[PDB]
Amino acid sequence: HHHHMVDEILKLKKEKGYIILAHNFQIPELQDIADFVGDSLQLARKAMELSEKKILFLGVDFMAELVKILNPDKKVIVPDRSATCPMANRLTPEIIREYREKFPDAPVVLYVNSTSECKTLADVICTSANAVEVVKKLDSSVVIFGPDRNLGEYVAEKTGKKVITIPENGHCPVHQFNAESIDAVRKKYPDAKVIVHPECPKPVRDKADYVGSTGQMEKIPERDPSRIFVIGTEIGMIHKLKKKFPDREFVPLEMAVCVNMKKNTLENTLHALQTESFEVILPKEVIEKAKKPILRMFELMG
Ligand SMILES: N=C(C(=O)O)[C@H](C[C@H](O)C=O)C(=O)O
Ligand code: SF4
Ligand SMILES: [Cl-]
Ligand SMILES: [Cl-]
Repeated sequence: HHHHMVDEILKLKKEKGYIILAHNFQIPELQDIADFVGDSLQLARKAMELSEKKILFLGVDFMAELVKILNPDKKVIVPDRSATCPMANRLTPEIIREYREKFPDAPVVLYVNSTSECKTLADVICTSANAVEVVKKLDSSVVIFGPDRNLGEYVAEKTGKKVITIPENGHCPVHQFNAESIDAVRKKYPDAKVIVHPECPKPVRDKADYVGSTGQMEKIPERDPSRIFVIGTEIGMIHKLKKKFPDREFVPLEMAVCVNMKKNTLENTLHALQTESFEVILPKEVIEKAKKPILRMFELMG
């Protein structure tokens, strides 16, 4: 059944020379057939190291495109071409240009969860792990930041800089946990450590033991010996964490599912390898323009 699809996927990936890259929010069945599972930038950087020239990418479109931007001569395919990030998609070129006009001395800092077109208009890209450091290192004490207001506000708190968030009410619906869920797990597991994403709202961040990216979450049990961790992010990370640390318990803060990440299935992944579709193609000019603020990020962090 799934053994058939899994076996055929493994067979076709080897036969056709594909490396499979899966985001942390993919279903467990897809994480387990991937060569590498990680966050968007981790995956794009990993691809840069590969001898293979064909990639099957399992995530959402801005991430596949990030891989393509940094690996332009590889064929990058995705099983569901509609898999997208609604938060990214709410920020537009028009809004970025309006805000640059109003605040022409403010660098435009765009979270990696952003469309590739929007990236072409950014001064620097950031990830949830490096946003604070990126913004600290910028000359300016004021920045334009999008598309996530929560991450922006977190960055403001940590840097003491003024962060002008765009678009209005930009947020990830998946990470809108209730702070009351933390109150409830504290009572239920008094010794658990609560780790939440910086995309979570402030009251959730402030009640957590740790705030971090998924990449940061998976490093925490290397330094914290706690038996139980409660996890405030998308449900896919539970599988990732439990696989890496089988000796610990990982409890979801709440059940939170990214419908777009769940568009990828064993069946459409198999179809993708059978047909070698759908190729992620960006105009040359988009790749060249979007590369500029990505390199600026690498420079700042180096
Ligand atoms: N912040 C992320 C993460 O995986 O921690 C995002 C992905 C996700 O869509 C955010 O909620 C990324 O991979 O860059
Ligand atoms: S979890 Fe949130 S930020 Fe990530 S792809 Fe889904 S809607 Fe976008
Ligand atoms: Cl390349
Ligand atoms: Cl600068």
